[PDB]
Amino acid sequence: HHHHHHMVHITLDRNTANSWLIISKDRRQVRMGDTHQNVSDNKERFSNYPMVLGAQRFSSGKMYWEVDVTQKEAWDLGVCRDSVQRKGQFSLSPENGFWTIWLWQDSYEAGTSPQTTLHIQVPPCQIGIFVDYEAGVVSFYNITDHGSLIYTFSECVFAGPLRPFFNVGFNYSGGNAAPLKLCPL
Ligand SMILES: C[C@@H](NS(C)(=O)=O)c1ccccc1Cl
Repeated sequence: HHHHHHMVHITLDRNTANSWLIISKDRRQVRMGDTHQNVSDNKERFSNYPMVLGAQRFSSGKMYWEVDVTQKEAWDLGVCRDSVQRKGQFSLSPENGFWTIWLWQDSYEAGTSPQTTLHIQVPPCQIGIFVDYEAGVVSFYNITDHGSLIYTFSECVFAGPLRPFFNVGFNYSGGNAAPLKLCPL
């Protein structure tokens, strides 16, 4: 791909984070804590899952960023509507306002309803995410494999401002403590 020139500097929004997340001082890294991180509750926080949003809101244009997923066993990445549900149980789908891919139990899948199997020959250590608001496109790229395409959601019905979306995943196994990191431009 040649989308690199639409690079945007994403930072994480502490106020949206699940209460067990630890966001770095620079707001560019997030990981699972081993307990509640001693914050007040609020209506923005994802309650059921280890999720957080970027601070940036996008309603037009072309945007690109990259995320480091090195040595994680489970995560979700993409974009979502600013108005997505925060509390209780929900599935990641375009009907619920999410355009995402994930790693879970040694397979990669796109968050369609029902989910779509991804075909990745080189397990990625860094993921590129491209959003074209006007075109209704969200695309995912394998930076480890020379930028190869992972998945394109097209005919997207955003229906509102978009936010970068992250899930560090559970760490029941003791093998998923590593952070998500926003990679430098
Ligand atoms: C299960 C728990 N911690 S962990 C490290 O994954 O065992 C958790 C932490 C944050 C949100 C939901 C849940 Cl369920």
